[PDB]
Amino acid sequence: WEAVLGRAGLVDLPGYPFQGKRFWLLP
Amino acid sequence: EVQLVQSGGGLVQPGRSLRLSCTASGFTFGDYAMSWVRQAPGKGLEWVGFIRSKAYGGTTEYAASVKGRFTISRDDSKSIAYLQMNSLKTEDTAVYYCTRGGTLFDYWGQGTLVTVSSASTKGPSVFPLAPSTAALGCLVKDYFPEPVTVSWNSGALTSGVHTFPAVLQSSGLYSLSSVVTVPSSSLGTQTYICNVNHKPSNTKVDKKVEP
Amino acid sequence: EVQLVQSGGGLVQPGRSLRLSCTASGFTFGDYAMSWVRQAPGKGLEWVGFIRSKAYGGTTEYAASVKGRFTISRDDSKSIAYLQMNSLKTEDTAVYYCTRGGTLFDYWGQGTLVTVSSASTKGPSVFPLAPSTAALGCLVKDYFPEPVTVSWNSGALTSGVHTFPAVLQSSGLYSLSSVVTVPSSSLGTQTYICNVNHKPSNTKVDKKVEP
Amino acid sequence: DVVMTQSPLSLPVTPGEPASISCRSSQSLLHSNGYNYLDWYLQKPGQSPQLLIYLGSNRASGVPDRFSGSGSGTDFTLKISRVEAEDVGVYYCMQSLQTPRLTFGPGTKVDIKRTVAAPSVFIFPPSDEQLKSGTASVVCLLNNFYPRGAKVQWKVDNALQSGNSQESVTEQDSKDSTYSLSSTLTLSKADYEKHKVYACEVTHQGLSSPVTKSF
Amino acid sequence: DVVMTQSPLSLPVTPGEPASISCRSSQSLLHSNGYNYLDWYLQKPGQSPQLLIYLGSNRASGVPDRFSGSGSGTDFTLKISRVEAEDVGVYYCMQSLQTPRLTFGPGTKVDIKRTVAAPSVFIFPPSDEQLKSGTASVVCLLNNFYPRGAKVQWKVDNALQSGNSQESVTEQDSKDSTYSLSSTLTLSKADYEKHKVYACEVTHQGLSSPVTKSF
Amino acid sequence: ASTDSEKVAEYLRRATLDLRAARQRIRELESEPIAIVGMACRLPGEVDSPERLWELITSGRDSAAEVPDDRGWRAHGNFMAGAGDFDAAFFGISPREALAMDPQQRQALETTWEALESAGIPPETLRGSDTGVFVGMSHQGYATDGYLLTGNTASVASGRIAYVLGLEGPALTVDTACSSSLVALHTACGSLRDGDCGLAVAGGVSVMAGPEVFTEFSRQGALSPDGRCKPFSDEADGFGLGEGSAFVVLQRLSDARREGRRVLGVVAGSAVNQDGASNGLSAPSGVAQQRVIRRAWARAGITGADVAVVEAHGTGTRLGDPVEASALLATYGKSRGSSGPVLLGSVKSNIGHAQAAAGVAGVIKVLLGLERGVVPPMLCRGERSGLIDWSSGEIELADGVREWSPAADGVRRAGVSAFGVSGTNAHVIIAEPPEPEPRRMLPATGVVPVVLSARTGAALRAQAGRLADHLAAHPGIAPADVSWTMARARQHFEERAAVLAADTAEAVHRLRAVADGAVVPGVVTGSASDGGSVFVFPGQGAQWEGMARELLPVPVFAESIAECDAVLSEVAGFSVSEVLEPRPDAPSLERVDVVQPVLFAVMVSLARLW
Amino acid sequence: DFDAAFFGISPREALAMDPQQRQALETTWEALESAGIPPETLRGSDTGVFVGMSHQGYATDGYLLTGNTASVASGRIAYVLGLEGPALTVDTACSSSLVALHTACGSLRDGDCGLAVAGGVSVMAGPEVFTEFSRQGA
Amino acid sequence: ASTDSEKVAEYLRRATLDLRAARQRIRELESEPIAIVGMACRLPGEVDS
Repeated sequence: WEAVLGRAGLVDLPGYPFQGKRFWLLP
Repeated sequence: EVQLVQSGGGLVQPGRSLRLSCTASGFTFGDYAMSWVRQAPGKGLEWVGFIRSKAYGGTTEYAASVKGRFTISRDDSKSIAYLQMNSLKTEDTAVYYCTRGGTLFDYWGQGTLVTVSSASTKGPSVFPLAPSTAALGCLVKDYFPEPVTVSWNSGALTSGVHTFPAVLQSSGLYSLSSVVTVPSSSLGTQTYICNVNHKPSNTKVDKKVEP
Repeated sequence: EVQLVQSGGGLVQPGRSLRLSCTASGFTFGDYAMSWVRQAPGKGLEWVGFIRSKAYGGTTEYAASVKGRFTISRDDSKSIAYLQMNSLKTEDTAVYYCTRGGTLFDYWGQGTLVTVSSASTKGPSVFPLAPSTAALGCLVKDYFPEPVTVSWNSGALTSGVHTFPAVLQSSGLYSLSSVVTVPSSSLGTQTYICNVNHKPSNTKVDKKVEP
Repeated sequence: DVVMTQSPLSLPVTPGEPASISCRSSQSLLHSNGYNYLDWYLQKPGQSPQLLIYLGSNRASGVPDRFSGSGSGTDFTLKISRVEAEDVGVYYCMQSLQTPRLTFGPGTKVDIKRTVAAPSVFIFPPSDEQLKSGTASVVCLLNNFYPRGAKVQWKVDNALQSGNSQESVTEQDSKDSTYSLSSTLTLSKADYEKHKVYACEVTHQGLSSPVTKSF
Repeated sequence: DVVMTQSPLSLPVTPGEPASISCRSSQSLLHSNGYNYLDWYLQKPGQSPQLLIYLGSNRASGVPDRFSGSGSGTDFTLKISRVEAEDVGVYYCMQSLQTPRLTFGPGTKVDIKRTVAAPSVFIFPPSDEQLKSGTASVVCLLNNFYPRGAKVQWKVDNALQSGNSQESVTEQDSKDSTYSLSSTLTLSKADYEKHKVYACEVTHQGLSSPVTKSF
Repeated sequence: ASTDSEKVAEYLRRATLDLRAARQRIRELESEPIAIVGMACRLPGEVDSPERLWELITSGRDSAAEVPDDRGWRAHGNFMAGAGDFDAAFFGISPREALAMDPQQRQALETTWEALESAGIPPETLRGSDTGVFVGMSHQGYATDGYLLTGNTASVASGRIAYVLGLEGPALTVDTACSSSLVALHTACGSLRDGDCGLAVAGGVSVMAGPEVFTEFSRQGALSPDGRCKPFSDEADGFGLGEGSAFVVLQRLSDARREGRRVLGVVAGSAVNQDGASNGLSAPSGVAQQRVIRRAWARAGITGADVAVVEAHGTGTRLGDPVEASALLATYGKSRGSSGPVLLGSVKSNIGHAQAAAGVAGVIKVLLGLERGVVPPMLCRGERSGLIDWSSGEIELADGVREWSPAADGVRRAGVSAFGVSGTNAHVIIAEPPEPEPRRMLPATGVVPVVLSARTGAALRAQAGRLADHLAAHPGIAPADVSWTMARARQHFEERAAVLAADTAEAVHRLRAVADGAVVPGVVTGSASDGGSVFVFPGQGAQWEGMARELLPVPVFAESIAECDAVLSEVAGFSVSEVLEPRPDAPSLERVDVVQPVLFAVMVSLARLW
Repeated sequence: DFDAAFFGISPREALAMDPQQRQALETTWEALESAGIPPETLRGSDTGVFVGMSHQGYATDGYLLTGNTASVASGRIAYVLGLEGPALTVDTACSSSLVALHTACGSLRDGDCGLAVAGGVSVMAGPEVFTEFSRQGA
Repeated sequence: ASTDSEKVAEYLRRATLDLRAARQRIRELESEPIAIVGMACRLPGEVDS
């Protein structure tokens, strides 16, 4: 992708969208 | 960072002229003497000359084998040191380095090859060193200019392969030999092919070797 | 660590001779020039001379005001530099420093005082500067040698006290003045006493001051 | 022909603040090898001299790194990035183009900066006991002033004296950063008796007009 | 009168081990200022030269600190405390008492140490196709030996040849640390036809006796 | 023939040059700036992202609320929304082990990943790399099914990140209480500077899990009833409990410049000290806080006048705050030197006391303000504490919208504090980033590809939707920057998509088509298999009017078409360019002896472009 | 066993104190005596404390939170002895005390402190650790 | 009266001396030995010392 487009700048885009189940132990 | 980027060499017929450049960066060029050192193929480092810094007169000294033929110059505005070669000879074939300093050479350039030859471009002739552990190979003769590359079985065979530095014969043409040591089972479905490739004369040759 | 420990000064009558030593340690003494610099009381740094290292001939240069009277020597086996003073004068009274180097003085000794005087030991005479914020003090006159110390109320009174550098009068004897600024309530159960103390003549004096 | 080098004579400084001392030569100190033959030294009060900078701008190892030299040719500067109280004393710039150097020059006297304070002036007439000896010392005290450089003239019958007075000056006070001076006019009893009007005229920056104290 | 400087010609070294190269001059290189005018340089295989040490024992910034110089007067030593594979190439000691220097000298060739290995010797007679041209090249291969310095003579009818052979030598192999040589005897077809006995005699340390290969 | 003066000239110059390098190396070992290249934050107030934190504080909102019921607990606090949520599958963790895992461990693993994405580092490149992990954390009681010991040791909170991500630098958990995450930061900068690691993750995490901490502070009496911290206010009545994650990615500035990393800010200096013999084990010491502030100035080569903003510990304690204000007044409040009053605040006014995460949450705030040149705002409720002397006028609370103004160095700096109840204190100087100053096939495009990637299809569509919202929220962000980021500063998983657009509006529209299952013109989707590509060159049928005429510009394409032109011109009467480019009396594409050689040319040239 | 009086600690707080804290305080003192340093000279000094330690369950009368936080195992030594360098508790498990040692040498070399106490402490206090390893089988 | 060779001799020597100190400082920051000046041990086996 860098050979095709060139290098641009990093921008603060959202990170991975974690798909969490809930885990909460009740001992 | 300190940089001494060289440029300006290549092929050139005897008697002609050629000027090498050395472009400095990352330091105060005008404060240093600058020297040129060369190395003929296979041989040692030989001093060519230097120019002092302006502060010490900006004057020049040369080796006897180039005095009156070569001249060193500098341009402190462009931060460039020059070697002007005149009346070139085949003996002046070498890698030329510029180097910072006139007595302590504390930074060198990448070097620039100058080949002085009246040879014309020519493709190689390939002959096989039939395998008289067994040894066979290919003799790549009588080409110009360098380089020429050799592989065996289109790069499949790499173990036991030695391709040798090219030599420059009295004709002015280069010759290279490639060899591979193979198990004496030289027929057991093992055909051996050297692949020689000389871009400067658009040549591509494949040769089989056998008794 | 680098060390240049000096020794060998003191009191000495005019016309006599005196030799100062400078013992080096922590570095290769024989590699350095060594220089002597002096400072008369209150005045500047004045060059006396130096000796080169042996490698540069081990030769010596002197200032005009000491040439022919002073001589510099060195002993590289004991790593000692010497100043030999002859025909001393009162004008040669000063702190004498040896220093590593002949042009760049990059390490100095603690210095050695040389006092050239024909004065004889003598105790001070104490007179009170009656408090004509009020100011009173003590005038410690006509003693030899230095020092002489002064305190007020046996060290109880320290706020507002200035004891001044001693001066050297034409007689060759020293004089010092001490003063204290006190509230004009100069009688309100505040008796003021200067305590002067001259060890070199076994003298201890206490004086009251008042109008 | 002979090279000379000049600096600022006195520099009050303020701990925590930058300070700077200029040095200028009559002639370029740049050598063919590209270095300026100029060294800086400091003598702290009552201490031996020390090297700070050599060759214009190389700091010597062990010298605190808040010290720097710069300049070239004929104009050189020593900089303390942030002054500390321990930096007081006399700084000298020494050329080494022409040797030997007979003296270090008068240097730059660096003390601790404060507001102008005028001297409180006191005259003290000779004690009687001293007059039962043969000499009369009269003292003029200049107390708690800043900066250094108070002057005192003695005047007997509005006539100026000379060669019969000696001064002495304390060092900078550790608390209030001031200075005190001491002026002693010494004469034989006879002389003192041949007169009546004895006074000391004091001149200083904090005094708008000369201040005189008489018997 | 002219100063000369000598070193060991070749030095096998062992990564992880110390190595050392001596240099000796005909005359003292110590200057009045106390420094030895002796510099060390290294050219890695197929790279430009670089400075390692100046003035006998100052390491230049950026040179790995496992390099050191020492010595004084006429005997100098460059030491690598622990050799790394990347240290191969040619090291030169350069005096600077007398300038200019026309050459760097032959240097010390440093390669990777291994056990003595004799050359496996193969002769190859000219191919027929090359003989349908007018020239005959006969090749002698010296394969996989250590250290460098195999010699080959050509002998046609037990008579030594000269000025008609050319050698070429590979670099040190990356796997087994060996070297291979190539000897080409070139003659016109006529000459080759005027003879029958063609052989190459090979001499080396791992060979107790000269080894000859004939047609 | 060279005079002695000339030779010794060149050795002297080399010696002083070598001396300059040595002394620069000394400065590097002692005080090299550490670049902050990434940051993540999962904090109270629905703050899942550093930018959410900016929105919360510029909008003057706090986060105090009644305790949640999801935990097995007159009770208010500051709680993270998804403290219990964890993508166990993403990290190769079984749901059995995930249940047994302290939420502190899980939140650290997820926030570290986001910090690495914020630094534009695809985490796979770090496997086997020299990367350290420094976690400030304190043991809480989550387990009071198997894997419960590994899921609750403090040491495993740092080592589990090393294991999952395959990192081989040092991995430490450290506990200094409220200072824990700034100590973690301080230790990591020392570790980088010593070359123990070449990259470091540092920060802190806490989640209220067991019954103790909330009721333990209620009896102790340090809690406010609102659950709100009112730092530096006459309405101060205790701190509100909180929780969170906050991590940063740390790299030697020289290495960050060399790899072209966007730097968010630099750690210019930090110090860590102790209260020592104070009025009691938990009692703060104002003189100890001056000592640590002044040490931080020393190690950054600055003075108080060079910092315009202070992010304080600010807990909202009636007697804690005056101690901190006293210590600031004696340091930052003197010798201001007409730099204007220092502006003071505490992120705790908006999110509560995040415990071991408090400190790096403050760094993250300061970096947010440094991005924009804007002083990071604080709630500031009521009046300034009567117990504090602002008479000098040299300290002012960071009330509202303020321009952050640089120092004499033209550099914008902030100081960040965190003081622990054990007595271990920390102060960090954060400076703004230095100036960063510094070939394409398929050159001219007009349009721009945006590639997306996730471990499952539903995650893929979620990434598309969230990037759609972010671009709609931030127009003017260069599309070339979105594309390069999404392509190079992200790791690529098995389920993929790409949208091809000319403007931000078209990208948002097509990203939302990917968020639904929609099949629309500029959208492609698929999953990534290995196995290799087969290039297929068909027979008759591919020709069309000036096929690939538009590609004739692309230099690698026109290069190939040139060689065909030479060869085809000698062998036949014509060339490829005549037939594809405008045809001025050129052979007809209908002739079999022109279409086949011209197709040959276009396919070989396309294959070379590919 | 703990000499609470020696360190100015009430027997109420000493009972509430994790034995790990108490053993660290006593062993640190002995280390300072082994170094020939009378601990009073270190008051107000620049001395860091680096404790490798792991949380165990001793309390499963008041001062129980300060007596069981890991951070206080290092800070309590700083407080009692009046030390003003960095005080850290670190947990890397069986490596904890060598990590504590490693961090302290880095701290000394950086001039953060001029003296450092470094080491580790553990005492089996709560039911978990012994039966936890029995089922685990190690 | 001091030749140019003698003066530059003393600056060169000072420069290389300064260089030796700098590089010794580098070694200190990176690898100075840390002295172990005290030790205590309360371990199993009735080991109080």
